[PDB]
Amino acid sequence: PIVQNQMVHQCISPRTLNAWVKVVEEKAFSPEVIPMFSALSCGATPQDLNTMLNTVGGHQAAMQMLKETINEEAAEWDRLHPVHIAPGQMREPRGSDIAGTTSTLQEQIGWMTHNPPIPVGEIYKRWIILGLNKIVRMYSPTSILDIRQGPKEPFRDYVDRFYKTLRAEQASQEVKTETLLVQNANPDCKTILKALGPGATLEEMMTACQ
Amino acid sequence: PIVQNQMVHQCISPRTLNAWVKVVEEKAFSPEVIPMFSALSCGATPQDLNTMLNTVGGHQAAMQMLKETINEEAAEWDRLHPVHIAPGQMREPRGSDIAGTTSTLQEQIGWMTHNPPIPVGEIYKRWIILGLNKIVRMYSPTSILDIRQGPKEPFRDYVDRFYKTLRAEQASQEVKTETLLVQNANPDCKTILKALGPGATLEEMMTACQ
Amino acid sequence: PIVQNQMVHQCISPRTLNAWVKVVEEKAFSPEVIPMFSALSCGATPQDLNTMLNTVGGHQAAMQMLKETINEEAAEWDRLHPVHIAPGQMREPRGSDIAGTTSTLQEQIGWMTHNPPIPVGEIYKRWIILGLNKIVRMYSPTSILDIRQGPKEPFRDYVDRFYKTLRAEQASQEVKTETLLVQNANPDCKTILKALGPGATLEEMMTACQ
Amino acid sequence: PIVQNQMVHQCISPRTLNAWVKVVEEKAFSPEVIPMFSALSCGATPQDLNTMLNTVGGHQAAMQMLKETINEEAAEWDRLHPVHIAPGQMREPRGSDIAGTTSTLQEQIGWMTHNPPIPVGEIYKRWIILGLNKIVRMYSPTSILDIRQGPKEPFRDYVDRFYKTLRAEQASQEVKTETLLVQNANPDCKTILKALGPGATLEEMMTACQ
Amino acid sequence: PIVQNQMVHQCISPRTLNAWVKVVEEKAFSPEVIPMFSALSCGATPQDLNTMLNTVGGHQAAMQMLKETINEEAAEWDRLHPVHIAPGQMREPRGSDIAGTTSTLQEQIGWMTHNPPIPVGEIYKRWIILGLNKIVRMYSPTSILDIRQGPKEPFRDYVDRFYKTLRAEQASQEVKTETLLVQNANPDCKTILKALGPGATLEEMMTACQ
Amino acid sequence: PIVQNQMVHQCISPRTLNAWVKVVEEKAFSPEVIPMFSALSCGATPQDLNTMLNTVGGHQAAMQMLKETINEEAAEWDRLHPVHIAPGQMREPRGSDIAGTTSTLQEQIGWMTHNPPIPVGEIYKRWIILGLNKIVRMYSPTSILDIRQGPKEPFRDYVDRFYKTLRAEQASQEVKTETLLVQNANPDCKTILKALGPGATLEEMMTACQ
Amino acid sequence: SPSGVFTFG
Amino acid sequence: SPSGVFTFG
Amino acid sequence: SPSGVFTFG
Amino acid sequence: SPSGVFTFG
Amino acid sequence: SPSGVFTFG
Amino acid sequence: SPSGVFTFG
Repeated sequence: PIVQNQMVHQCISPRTLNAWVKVVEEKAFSPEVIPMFSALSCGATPQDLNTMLNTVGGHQAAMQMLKETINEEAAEWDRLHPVHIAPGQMREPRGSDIAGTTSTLQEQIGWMTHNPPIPVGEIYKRWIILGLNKIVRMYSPTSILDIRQGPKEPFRDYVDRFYKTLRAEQASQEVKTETLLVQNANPDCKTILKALGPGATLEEMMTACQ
Repeated sequence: PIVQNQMVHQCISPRTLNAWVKVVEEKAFSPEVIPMFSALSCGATPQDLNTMLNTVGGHQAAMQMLKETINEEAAEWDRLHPVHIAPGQMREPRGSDIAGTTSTLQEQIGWMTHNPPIPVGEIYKRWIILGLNKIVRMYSPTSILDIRQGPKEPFRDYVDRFYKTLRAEQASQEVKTETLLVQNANPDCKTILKALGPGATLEEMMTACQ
Repeated sequence: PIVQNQMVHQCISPRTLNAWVKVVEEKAFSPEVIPMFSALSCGATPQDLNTMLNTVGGHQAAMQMLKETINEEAAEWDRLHPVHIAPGQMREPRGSDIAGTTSTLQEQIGWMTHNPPIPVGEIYKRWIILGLNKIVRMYSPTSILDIRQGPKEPFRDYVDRFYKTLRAEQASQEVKTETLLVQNANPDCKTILKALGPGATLEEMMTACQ
Repeated sequence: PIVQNQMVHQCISPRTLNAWVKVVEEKAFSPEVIPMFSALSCGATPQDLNTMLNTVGGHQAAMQMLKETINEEAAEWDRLHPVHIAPGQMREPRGSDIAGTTSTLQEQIGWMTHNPPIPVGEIYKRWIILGLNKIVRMYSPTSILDIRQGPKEPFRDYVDRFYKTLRAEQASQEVKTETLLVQNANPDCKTILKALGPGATLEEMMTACQ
Repeated sequence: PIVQNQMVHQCISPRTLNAWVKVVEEKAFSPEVIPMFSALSCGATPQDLNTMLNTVGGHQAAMQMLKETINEEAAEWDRLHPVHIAPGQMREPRGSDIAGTTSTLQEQIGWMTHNPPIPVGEIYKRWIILGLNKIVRMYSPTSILDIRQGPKEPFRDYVDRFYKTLRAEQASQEVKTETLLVQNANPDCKTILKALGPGATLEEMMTACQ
Repeated sequence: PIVQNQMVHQCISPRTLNAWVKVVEEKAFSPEVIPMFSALSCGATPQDLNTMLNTVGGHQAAMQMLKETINEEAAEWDRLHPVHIAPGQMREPRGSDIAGTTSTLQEQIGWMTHNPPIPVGEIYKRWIILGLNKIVRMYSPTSILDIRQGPKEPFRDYVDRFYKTLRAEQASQEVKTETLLVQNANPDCKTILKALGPGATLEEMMTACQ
Repeated sequence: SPSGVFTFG
Repeated sequence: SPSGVFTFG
Repeated sequence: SPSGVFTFG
Repeated sequence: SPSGVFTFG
Repeated sequence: SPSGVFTFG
Repeated sequence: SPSGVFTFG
C-alpha cells in the first residue's frame, strides 16, 4: 500500500495477507466479506489488490466472474477516457493500467502520489467491489419471500434471518420492513404487529412480539 | 483512525478488525462489548466506525435497530444545527456527514484535524453507543426482580448474577443494593443481612453471608 | 496511555485489551492478577484504567466492591485536597476527576504532562490496587492455619501450597516460616525441622525434608 | 529485504519466515502458493529468496527441479550479458551473482540501491517463479479434459473444479469457457447452455444452470 | 526497559509478559528457563524484573527461596558499598534500591542512564540468576551417578539424558565425559568406548556406539 | 542484534526467541533447521547467538558436540590470529571473545560497528553452522544407498525421499542423479529411465515415470 | 445492478 | 433512555 | 512454457 | 488493610 | 567435512 | 555455589 512517512510505498504485510485468505476460507461470499476486503485493502495499489485476489485458492467460478466484471469496467473506462511517450513523463492510465495488468508498480505509485493524484487503487477497488456484489447476490441461498417465522421461532431469530437474507439479496434502498416482515411473521406475532398501526419502528415491533 | 506522527490518518489494523469481529461472535450483546467497541475505535473516523459495524455478519436485527437509532440522532443533529460551496473551503457537516454516509474520508480528516476541531468521529461514536445501549437492554435475558439466591447457592455467586443483570438492564444511577439485593437473598442470608442494619457496604454483606 | 515520541497520548492496544480480559478469565482473583494489571496499565490515563475495568464481563460482585473502594478513596482525596474557571487554565482535579468520572481525556493528558506533573493515572491506579487487594483477600479459599502437610505429601508441594495461601491472605510483613510452616508439617518432617535449630533458611528446610 | 527509512536493508521477519513455511506445508504446490511467495518476498534480496527456499523441509524433488530451472536461467543471463576489479568499484553481476551463489549481501544491496538500480532481487524472483510454474503444472492432478459435471452435481461446484484445474494446467490465454465448459457439462445443463447462444458470459451460464 | 530512541524508558510489552509467564508454566525450573529469563529481561529496570517475578502464580516455595537469595545479596552489597539528600541530586543506591524495594522508577532510570551509568538492572538481574541457579539445582530430579545407559537404549538417547542432568546439577567446569559417561554406559558400548583410547571426542564416542 | 536507526543494538525479540525454540522442538536436526537458524539470527551479536543456543532444553548430546566444534574453531582462530590494554582503546578479539565467552556485549558492539568492522557475530555464526552441519549428518537416519523406489511407490515420492536423504548426508557437490537415482528406481521406471539416454534432466525423468 | 452490502455509511 | 454500561468512569 | 497462475494483473 | 501481593520490590 | 545444507545460494 | 546453566558464552 501507500502510506505517510511524504507518501511512500510499503509492502503488504503477512498479517494482511493471512487475514484476507482466512476470511474467504471461513465466510466464503457472505456479505460481510466485502467490507472486510475494503478495510484490509486500505491504501492498496492495483498490485496489492491483485495479490489479494490471486492468493485465493478456491472459489474459482467466482474469481472468473470477477475477472469478467473487471474487464467490462476497464472497457467502459477506455470508452469514457481515451488516450492519444514523452521522455521521463507520466503517461495516462488505460483501463488495463488501472487493473494492474499493463502497468508497473512504479507507474502505479506515480499516479497515486501525483499532484493532483490519480487514485488508480481506489478506482480499481470500486470495480472489484462491483464484481463481489454480483457474486454475493448470486450465491445468496434464499429469497426474502421464503423467509417466514416458524410457529415456535422467537421473533428475534426470524428478524435476524430476514435481514441477513435482505443484505445478501441487495435490493434497492427503496425496496429494502413495514410490508414483508409483518406478512411473513407467524399468526400470533402478525396479529400483534397489525394492531401496532403504521409507522412502527423495528424496536417497537421486536418489543411487541418479545 | 487519526494519530500523532502532526495529526495524520492511519489505516485500521487487521488486529483491530479481527478483535471486534471476534468479540461480537463470542460475547454477542453482553454489556462488556460496548466498552470494548469504544476502546477498539479509539481515534476512529466515521469511515472506521462504519467498517467495524459493516464487518459484523450475524445479528442483523440488532444492526438494523442500530441503523434506526443513528438515523434518529442524525435528524436531531440537523434540527439543532442547520446549514445554509466556497472554492477550496471546509463545508459544515450534516447528520449524514457525521454518520459517514454523505462525507468522504478526506472531509472527515479535514473536520477532525481542524483548528478548532470538529470531532465527527466522537460525535458518531456517541450515537452508535446510544444504539448499542438499547440493544443490550432489549437482549437482557432476565429481570432483576427474578434474580433470587438459591437455597444452596453461595452468596458470592448470587451477587455476581444480580449485578450482571443490573448492568445489562441499565436502570438509572439512583435506581441502581440496600433494597432488592437483601429482599432477593435466601432465608438464612436474609436474616443475617437484616441484622447488619442500614448503610452496610457490599463488602460487609458478602463477609456476613460467607 | 502516555508515551515518549515529548510526552504524547497513544491509544490502548488490542493486544493490551485482550491480555487483560484473558488473565481475568483464566486466573480470576488469584494474587498474580494484580501485578499483571499494573504492568498492562503502564503509563495509563484514568480513561485507560476504566476501559480495562469496564471490559470485564463476569465477576460483577468484585467489580461493585472495587467501585465502593474507589469512591471511598475519592472522598478521602477531596477531604485532604479541597478546591476553591480561569479562561484557558488548568483546573485542580477532584477525586472524581482522578477516577475519570468527571474529567475529559484532554484534561487527564494536561495534568499528566504538566510541569510539575500531576500523575492522576498513578494516583487512580493506587486506589484500584487497594480495591483489588481486598478482593484477593476475600476470595482466598483457605486459611493459612488449615494448610497442613499430608502424610505422603512431598515437602516441596506443601511449601508451595503454604506460600500460595500466605500470598492471597496478605498478612503484615511481620506476621508473614519459622513458626507455622514447621508446626503444620507432617510428623516425620517436623522432627527433622525441629532438629535444625533456630534461624534455618527455607532452602535449608527444603533440603532437610527432601 | 530493502525498505525506505533512503533505501536500507532490513532483516527478514519471523512472521514472514513462518508464513512461507506454513503455506508450503498446507498448500503444497496448489497455484495460489505462487502469488503468496511473490507477496511474502516483496523487496527481497537474493539472500532473502534463498532463505525462503532453503527453509522448506519437504518436497525436495520440487526444490531440485527449481534448482535446475534457476541454473538454466543463470546460464542464459550470462550468454546475453557477458562481463569483461577496480578498487572500491561496483562489479557487474553474473547469473550466479543474481542467484545469490557467488555474491555477498553487501554486493546485492549495492546493486539494488544503485542509481540506476540493478534489481537483482526482482530478476532472481522472476527465475524462481518460472521454476514454480513448471512444478505447479507437473503436480496438477487432473487434465481439464477429465473435469466433467456429475448428474447430481450443482453447476457452481463443477465450474469451481473446472477453473481450479485450468489454473494449475496453465494453458495459453487464448486456449484458456465457450467450448469445453459447455461440452463437459451434464446432459440437462448442456441443453440449457446450448440454447443461450454464442457469446454468453459465465455469469449468464451460471444463472441459467442454477 | 530502557531503549535507544537517547536512552529512554519503554513499558514492558504484553508479548514479553506473556512469554515469561508461559515458559514458567510449561518448563518450571528446567535449566533452559534461566537463559530465557535473561533474554526476556534485556534492558530491564529493577521494576521490570520485579514485575516478571511477581506475575508468576505457582511455585511459591521457589519464589520465597529467590527472595531469600536477593536479600542476602542486598546485604552483601551494603557491606561492600556503604552510603553516608542534596536538593535535586542523584543519591547512591543501597541493596534495597537495586532490588526495586526502596527506589522509584525515576531513580532507577536516573542511575541506569547516568554518565557513568550505574547499571542497577544488570546488578539485580545477576542476583536473581544466582537465586534461580540454586532453585534449578535443588529441583533437579536425578543425580548424574544414577544416569546409566539401558541394555537396549540407543547411545544418543543416553547421552541426551546424561548431559541434561549434568546441566541441571551445575557442577564446576572442571568436574563437568572421559570418566562417568564411559563408566555409566552399557556393557557393549563400554567395551567399544574403552578401545577408543584416551582423548576421544564426544562426536567420536557417539559414532563408535552408533 | 545490531540494526540501522547509525548502527545500534536492539534486544532480541520474544517472537525471535519463541520461533527458534519451536523449530528445534518440531524439526529437531532436519536440515532445514540450519537455514532457519541463520535467518532468525540475522544481525546477531555473539551474545544473541549464545542466547539462542542456551534456550534449547533438549538435545544436550547435540549441544555438547556443538560446544566441541566451537572450541576447535576458537583454537584455530587464535593460532592464525595471535594477540600481543591502552586506556579507552579497542582490543583485538581472541577466539573466546568471538564466541562471547570472554567478551562483553559492549565490546561486541564496538567490534561489529567499527570502521572497518570486525564482524564477530558473522564469524561466530560460521562456526556454529559448521557444528550444526556435523550434527545434521550424524543424525541422518538413512544412507542414500538404502533409498530405493517401492514396486507401487509413485516416482515423485521416491525422488522426494532420495533428495531429502541426500540433503541430510551432505556429500560434496560433485558427489551430489544420473547414477544412483536411476539405479535405485524400481524395475519398470528404471527401464524407462535407461531409454531416455544420457543428460536427461530431473524434470524429464519425473515426466517419463509419471 | 445490486445495491451493495454497506449497511452503514 | 438506558443509563449505559460504563460502570467505571 | 506454462502461462503462470496470476489470474489478476 | 491487606498488605498487598507484590512479593518482590 | 560435510558440504552444508544450503541448496540455494 | 552452583556453576550456572549458560553452556554457551
